[PDB]
Amino acid sequence: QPEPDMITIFIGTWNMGNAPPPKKITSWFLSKGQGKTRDDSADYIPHDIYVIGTQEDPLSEKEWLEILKHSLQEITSVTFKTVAIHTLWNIRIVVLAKPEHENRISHICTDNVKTGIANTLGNKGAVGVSFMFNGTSLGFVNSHLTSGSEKKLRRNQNYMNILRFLALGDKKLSPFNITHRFTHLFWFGDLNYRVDLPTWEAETIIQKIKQQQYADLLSHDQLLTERREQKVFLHFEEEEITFAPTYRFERLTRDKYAYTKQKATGMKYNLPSWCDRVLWKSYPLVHVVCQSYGSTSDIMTSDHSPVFATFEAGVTSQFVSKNGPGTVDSQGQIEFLRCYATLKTKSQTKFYLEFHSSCLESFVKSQEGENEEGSEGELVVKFGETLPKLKPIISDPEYLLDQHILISIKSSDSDESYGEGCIALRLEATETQLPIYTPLTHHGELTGHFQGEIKLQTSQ
Ligand SMILES: [Mg+2]
Repeated sequence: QPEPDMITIFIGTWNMGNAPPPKKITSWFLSKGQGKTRDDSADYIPHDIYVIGTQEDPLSEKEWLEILKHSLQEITSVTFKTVAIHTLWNIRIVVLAKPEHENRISHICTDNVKTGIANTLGNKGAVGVSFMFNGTSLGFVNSHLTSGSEKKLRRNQNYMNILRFLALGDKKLSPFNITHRFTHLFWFGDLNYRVDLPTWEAETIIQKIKQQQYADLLSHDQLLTERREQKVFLHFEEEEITFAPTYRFERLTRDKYAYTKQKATGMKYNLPSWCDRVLWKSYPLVHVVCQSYGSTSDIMTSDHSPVFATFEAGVTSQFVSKNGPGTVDSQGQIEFLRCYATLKTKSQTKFYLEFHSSCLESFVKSQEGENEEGSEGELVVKFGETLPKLKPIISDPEYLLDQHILISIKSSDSDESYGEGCIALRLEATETQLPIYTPLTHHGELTGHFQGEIKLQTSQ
């Protein structure tokens, strides 16, 4: 039975509002409701992997696993296997997979980050899971960020703490945070970004929602505007939103938004908002297509509606050659020409590079670059033709063209990374000098760029 080249992944996020779910939640897993919904002809086709994030979840892990497995069994007639479950306070992530995938999944990791300081520490944060699926690394983050329309900067700070401190994926990738450790990273949750309009426009906003006219609301969505200004979620994607705001509803109906300030809200308004989101980041030139992104209409126990998203995601095999793993393949090489890093740092130390990739036996350190000043004040670190020739473990182009090289630029003085990026080996040609480029980030913020040329030799 052949190994898959693509799988489908279900992501769900639901703030349950500390209430038990209703008896039937299958519309969630079927991507039915509002927005970009799944075709009815697919209803009996199971996704390969289901990743379920909850916030304000009142259930035990056992209780929620019961409900999830029974719901998927009812839909698909398949008994899913539990890959992982992890809970921080009332924030939870469950990963379920088809039983045929049990021996394709390995290296399962879980972690959590608590976001608060002093008073703020004690209910917000994130949980995550990572694993390998054959040759492909997958990461998943469910976060419950700070509440309140006035707190978008605190949400952005929560995001950066989660990014920095969530310990998932391959610990040998020591310069890299979760935003570079995975072929595909999915980050979802009750992110709590709000529609930033005046509170006296509440009834106008509800009218727009009833007309399914979201454009003038989305133009004020804090997550879209902060992402456009590069304040958060740099280099992530989100599908277009075509479903009504998922917060804040009166419970047991979806006919009414409960926006008014009350003692229970700390005298805050909750104007209708897209609190509940799914974003992703995949390595360059890997197949990833969003197939659905929407909200259910028939699950009403919470003041939030569940959100679903589904993806078709490219995956690769666990390649074995006569040579690697366990040795290099002399017929393969990776070479770099006319390369240089442009850094935003105001510092003047020497820099070197590290190249990290699963196609190498271990990471490779370059010689120091030569610092120059750019025309507009920048630090330019020139490597020219000085970068090492990388020796992949497998030369077969059906393996090597699917790989990626992670790059860190490190201070010689401190051995700290000043920037991380990723180069695809999915080239237009082999044995040909071709341009390469990545932005460089550190703690998820832009710190520079790396560009130059690559020349890849494969056994063809
Ligand atoms: Mg709540």
